[PDB]
Amino acid sequence: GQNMRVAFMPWNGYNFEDSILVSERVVQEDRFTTIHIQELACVSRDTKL
Amino acid sequence: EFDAIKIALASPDMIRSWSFGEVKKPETINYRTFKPERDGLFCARIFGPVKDYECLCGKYKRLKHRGVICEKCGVEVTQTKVRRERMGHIELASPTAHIWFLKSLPSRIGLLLDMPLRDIERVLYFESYVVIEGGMTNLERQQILTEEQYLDALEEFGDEFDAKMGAEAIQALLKSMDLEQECEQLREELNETNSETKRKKLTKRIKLLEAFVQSGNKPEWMILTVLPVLPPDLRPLVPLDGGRFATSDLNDLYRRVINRNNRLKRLLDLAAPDIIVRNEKRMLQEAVDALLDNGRRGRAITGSNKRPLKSLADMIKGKQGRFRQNLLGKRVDYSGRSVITVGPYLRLHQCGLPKKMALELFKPFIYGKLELRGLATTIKAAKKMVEREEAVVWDILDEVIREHPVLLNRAPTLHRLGIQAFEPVLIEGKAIQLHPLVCAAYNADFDGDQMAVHVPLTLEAQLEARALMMSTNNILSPANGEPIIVPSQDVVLGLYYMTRDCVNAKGEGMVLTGPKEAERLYRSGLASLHARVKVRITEYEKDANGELVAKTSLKDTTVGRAILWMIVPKGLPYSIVNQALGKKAISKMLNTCYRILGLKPTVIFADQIMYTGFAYAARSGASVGIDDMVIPEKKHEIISEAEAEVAEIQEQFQSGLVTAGERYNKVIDIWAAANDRVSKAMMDNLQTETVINRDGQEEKQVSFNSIYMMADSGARGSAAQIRQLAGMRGLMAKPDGSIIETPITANFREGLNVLQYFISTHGARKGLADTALKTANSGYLTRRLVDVAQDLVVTEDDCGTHEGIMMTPVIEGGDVKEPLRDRVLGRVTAEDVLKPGTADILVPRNTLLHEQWCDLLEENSVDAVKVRSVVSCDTDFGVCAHCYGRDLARGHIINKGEAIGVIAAQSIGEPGTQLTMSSIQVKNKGSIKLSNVKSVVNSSGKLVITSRNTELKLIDEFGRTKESYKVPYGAVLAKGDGEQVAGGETVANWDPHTMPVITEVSGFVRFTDMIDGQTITRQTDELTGLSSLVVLDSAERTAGGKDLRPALKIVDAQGNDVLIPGTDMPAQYFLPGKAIVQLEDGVQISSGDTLARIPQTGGLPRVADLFEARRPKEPAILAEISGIVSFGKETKGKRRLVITPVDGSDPYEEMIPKWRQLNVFEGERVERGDVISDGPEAPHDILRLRGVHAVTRYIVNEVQDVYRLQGVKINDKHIEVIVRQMLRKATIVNAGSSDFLEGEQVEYSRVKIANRELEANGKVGATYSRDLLGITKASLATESFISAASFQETTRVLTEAAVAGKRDELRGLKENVIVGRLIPAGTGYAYHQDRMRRRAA
Amino acid sequence: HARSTGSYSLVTQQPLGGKAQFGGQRFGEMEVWALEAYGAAYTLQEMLTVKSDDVNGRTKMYKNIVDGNHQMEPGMPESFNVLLKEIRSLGINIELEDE
Amino acid sequence: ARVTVQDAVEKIGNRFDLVLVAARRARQMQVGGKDPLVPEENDKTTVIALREIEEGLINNQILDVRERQEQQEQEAAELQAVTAIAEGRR
DNA sequence: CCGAGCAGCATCATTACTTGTGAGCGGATAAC
DNA sequence: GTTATCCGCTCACAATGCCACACGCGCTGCTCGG
Ligand SMILES: [Mg+2]
Ligand SMILES: [Zn+2]
Ligand SMILES: [Zn+2]
Repeated sequence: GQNMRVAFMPWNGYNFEDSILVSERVVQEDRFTTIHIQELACVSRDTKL
Repeated sequence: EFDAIKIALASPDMIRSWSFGEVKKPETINYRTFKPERDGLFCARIFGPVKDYECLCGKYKRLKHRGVICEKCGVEVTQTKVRRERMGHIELASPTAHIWFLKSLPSRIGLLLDMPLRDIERVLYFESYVVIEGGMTNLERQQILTEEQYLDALEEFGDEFDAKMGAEAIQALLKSMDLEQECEQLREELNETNSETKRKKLTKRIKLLEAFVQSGNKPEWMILTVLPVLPPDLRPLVPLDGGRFATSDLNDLYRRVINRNNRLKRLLDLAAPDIIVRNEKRMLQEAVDALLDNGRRGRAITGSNKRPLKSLADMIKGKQGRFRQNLLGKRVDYSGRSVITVGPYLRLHQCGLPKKMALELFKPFIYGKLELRGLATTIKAAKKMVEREEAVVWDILDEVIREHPVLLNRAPTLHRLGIQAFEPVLIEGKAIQLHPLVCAAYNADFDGDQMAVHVPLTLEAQLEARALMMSTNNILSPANGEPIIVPSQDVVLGLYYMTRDCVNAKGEGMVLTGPKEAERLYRSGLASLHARVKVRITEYEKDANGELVAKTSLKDTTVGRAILWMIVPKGLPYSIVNQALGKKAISKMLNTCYRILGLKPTVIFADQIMYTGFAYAARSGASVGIDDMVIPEKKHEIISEAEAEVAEIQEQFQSGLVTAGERYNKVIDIWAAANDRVSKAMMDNLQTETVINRDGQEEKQVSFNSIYMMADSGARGSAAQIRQLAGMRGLMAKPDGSIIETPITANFREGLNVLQYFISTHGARKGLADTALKTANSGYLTRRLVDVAQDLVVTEDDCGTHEGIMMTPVIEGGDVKEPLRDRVLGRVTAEDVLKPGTADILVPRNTLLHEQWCDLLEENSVDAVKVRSVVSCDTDFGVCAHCYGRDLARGHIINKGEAIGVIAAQSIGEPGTQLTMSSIQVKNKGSIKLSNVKSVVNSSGKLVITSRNTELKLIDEFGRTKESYKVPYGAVLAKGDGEQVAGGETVANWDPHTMPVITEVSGFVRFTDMIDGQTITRQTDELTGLSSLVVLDSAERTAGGKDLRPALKIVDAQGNDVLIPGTDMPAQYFLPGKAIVQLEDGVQISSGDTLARIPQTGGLPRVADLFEARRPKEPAILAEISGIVSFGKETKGKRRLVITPVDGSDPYEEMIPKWRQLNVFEGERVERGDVISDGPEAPHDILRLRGVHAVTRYIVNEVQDVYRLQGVKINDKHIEVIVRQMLRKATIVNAGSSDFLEGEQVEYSRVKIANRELEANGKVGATYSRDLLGITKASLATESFISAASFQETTRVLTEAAVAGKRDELRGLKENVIVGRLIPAGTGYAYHQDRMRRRAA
Repeated sequence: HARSTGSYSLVTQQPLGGKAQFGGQRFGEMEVWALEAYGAAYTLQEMLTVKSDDVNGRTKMYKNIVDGNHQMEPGMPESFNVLLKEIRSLGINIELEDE
Repeated sequence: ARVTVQDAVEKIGNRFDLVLVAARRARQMQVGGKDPLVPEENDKTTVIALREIEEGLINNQILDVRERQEQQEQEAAELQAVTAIAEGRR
């Protein structure tokens, strides 16, 4: 993953039960923005037609 | 339209009437042109056109020409939809049997013919010969035969002897069977017959025949000759990217069977070699069997995939059949799914919503608002606009959902709250924000738990969702009237930190002119958030109804509490905010706010509480660092001590000075003591670790540590976890459950040695596996529950009865667990409750006992209240309002319609996930009451217990019993009665390994029938030298004294049997086996002395086996009728035993396994139901012996015990309705005036209405007996069947309802849900009563 | 993912399942029980008949709501017709009572 | 502007009858547009009906008698019109 | 000739530790 | 022997919900076919 500078404190309940609050910086630095590669296969059968 | 579902067999005529042709060829589709083949499983001619209003041959393509068949391919021209209903039929070349009526135990054919199912099986499959019509020779109409027998009778006779085999044999055999003749014949023969099981079989078969003749079915229909085939639509042949088609199993089975049929017919015309046609008929029977059911008689697994083919029955039964897959719960189409987050800025009734999901859902409402606004007067342009997301669409959506509620739903909806409503708001991202409190309601964590959404669209539905399932209307859990919306964590911490008191903090000692003043002071940083100060506050008060006095008092508080006071809504007195304000305190605050100020101020108060809690928690900065959880320094020492302790204990064993088991126990005990000491050390070093100073030397205040600010606040986790963290972790469990010698000396702030972590892993994995299984088990249990009670709906308003159950404050041998006020709260009393000022009517008999009533009750300290159950209500098909008592989740009495059955089943099944898988000492003062005892004094002036069910009670001076015990038999009583004694002052002691034969008159003792060697042996105390007679009973000894038994005599100063003083009967004592007797001849006796010292689950499965009411292993034999005990002819395999009532007739002799011991001697005299042999009790016996009130109190006690053990609470109403459901059937005692048979089980409600109507007339009612069935069976034997069809079996219930013609009127939640109409429970109750009052004449 | 209206299974005119198929949600047994625990009569009613069944009913609903009218036309769950036809595939005659 | 339904159910001593009557009223107030009694505030017909209910001027008997009075007005107006038309045959 | 479709198959032993419970049936076991 | 009694054995029948995702689903020597 990533080593993140993190503090342990409630924050207006935005981390109420276990939800995790982050900083737009972690997005601007792309610290977690990942990739996903997916394939699509178009086949060409040979119908009797 | 309709109001009932008729069901019965179908004549071949009927089946053929359903048909639209006779498919002949198995082939489905031409491949060179993908067209349905003529005379095939998709033949357009036989089913319908493949394309709408388009002939197959292309001769017509116009809607006008609809209705004319073609002439080049011959197919009707309609919409393609008709290919969904046209059923086909197959002419079976030979008759054949229907597997269902033939194998579903019990075989309907077998019962119909009084024939062994083995025989009918062996004759269907062509292996034997059944002779029919029984000609003049020695042959029968029903006898089976074999090959050699067959041809031997043939050589004996070529006629008057009709032996056949296979289907047509069965057909002709049924067809000539005179039904009503056999019926009345067996009828007149029934009362003639008296052998029990014969009578039972007779009445079963006679009921079958009577239902048959009453139904329209005819026996020959039970053998198919034409076979209907499903429409082509419902068994589709969907292709793939190429010529690959998903050949549904139905098509393949149909291909197989039609192939067999064609082949067999072609053989029939072709000269028919006999053995070949025989075997082919057998094979065709097998094939049609497999088609109707791939299950029985073997397997017909598909090719290339070693797994069975989907039978027709498969498409019905199981979790995949249409019932549990598309009828009951169907995949909805209209709304959404996502994962959730918190977003606490929003009010309690609101909820988040992603803009994308919103835009996708209300798309129809979007089009509507756009068209009505004319900005897009064509649906196409509407789609374009919503595809381009021009801001116009955005604010249009914002307007269109301004009040439009929606439904948030957890995945497993355990109880009623699992689905709730909210007014949505628009946010970004893809998550679903929601208020925190309600996420605690769902048991919805934020670990990635996904929630579904559901928009209600029709106006009635939207207004409904606003009225009922909006969160702001569900604060009291319907299970227990406790508030379900409780601030759980991360907000309780905030307040608890705020409402605390640091001794010398910045600002202590000031005086504040109001809460707003102190708030301004704190925000400007001029004073701490918690320092003692003096503030003036005007706690508004509702003295009389409607008024509001305002006392501007001057209270000493903390600025924290001063600030928090700004939220209470002019109600509650200040005294509710002045304390530390823990979690339980918050629940208390919310509850009293709700009770005093209605509802709306309370929801506002809760919202404000959550807001301010989050705010001041963030302002706090509560944070857990490693140095917070301070280790108690002395712990080490303690360990060593205990360690050194166990060390020398090992010496105690290494020197053999102590036994091994006591050594183990001693290790356990010293470790437990050291654990408690180290826990108290950790606490005492944590809870008050802070030491500070106020303008002076020093003070000791409660600790401000981060830990114990979460624990003591009750925020998250209790001390049972802290002491596990800081202090010693303690012992851990072996896989079996044993305890390891050496506990985990370590802790968590310190590391763990490998082995320590290993044992911790043992424990944790056990727990995890327990949860992982109990989840599914509890799911199945709660499903059975909701099924067996899916019909109870409060319909009448007052049954107008008087039978109630005696609700009493429960006592368990310790202190009172559930006070009477906790149980009887909110339930209408049965009869007038007398003030214990006897002949003072405290409360009348139709009073909804609410809180002020229960307080007026407990004031006068009543004993127990006869109260209206639900099992005692009298209304037919549903229970009356007043019997069900106070509706929970609200305050009013129940309203007519609440499907209390379902809410009760849910409330019971939900907490299932929280389940698992010598002396008697008084405790307080008061009298010493004794029940069921015949007290005779001893020579030692004490009292002797001389019965079997002697109950000790300790009552208080105020009249309520505080303690109770079961004082065993023969235990001496060292205490009188009314003796006000303190705790621990013993009343009775005894030894469990004895069972004396205490007398009731003094004098000497004599022997009678005391024979040495034959019936008794001579055994000595070889370790002291003493001697004794060992009475071995019949079997143990030689048979020459088996039939003979001994009798000891309580003789007077002479040697003559004396009569019981008080009556006119002798008293000599038979002593059982192993009776080790010492009393010599003619020796003085003590009054009540030991003549002979005769030597002597848990989790969810417990409640499961309870509700199933299954016979517990080794049940406690009870007493059917009273009398004197005497074992009959001994050792009939079992040990027989007759008991003769004082004068009641004793035609019964119960046989108890002599292996199993016994709890009653011979010369004993006790009434019915007494424990003849100790052990668990079968609830059936409880019912059938001591009524229904006894068994229902027993069940409620049992299950409430199992739930209290886990601390969860369930109001007794729920288990109460469940027990009312599991016994609604009754078995008939006599014939009665009407036509109710003997062994005919029938709905006790229907028996009640029949007896009611008859006793209204001149006749006399029919005598019944309340039966009892496990929830499963009690659900299957339901009046309606479609319910019981859907529920669990759906292959017996269908067959039975079919053979009996069970016309099913719905009147049930299950059906009305299935068929797709309204529900009798909710507003649908109003609709149905308006239907029955007007639309039903 | 969400679903306003779209594809429908062939064997039963119920919507498909799965984000891949743009399908709806499975309103299963326990959701039904939770609903009927409240009143929830009309809600459950329309959800069973007109939301995701009764092709004529749901088409009428869509066409009626776009005209700014919220009213249900509960007909018959097509899956129930399926069940009837499937039972009738066996000798088990099953009809609808006249009244 | 409605969040709760407490006083609403206080007006009709039943929840289900409450929602049913309110639903009928709102449906009338959407299709065949009647007059929203309480002044609306850009509010759906649902909350409008619930507010009318809590005001106390709408319930089962009141709604039914208003409907029946309007229906008898329709009766008398239809009678007048059709008799005037039968006179127009002269 | 040789590729493409096709028609009814236990494809020998294809085995198969329990899951827990209930009901029924063939046959041991005892009373009249 | 009868007659019913009960018992060992056999067989049927139940197994949380969702989801999501992935993967896969006749053949084979007869039939046909040119
Ligand atoms: Mg979770
Ligand atoms: Zn044609
Ligand atoms: Zn009643």
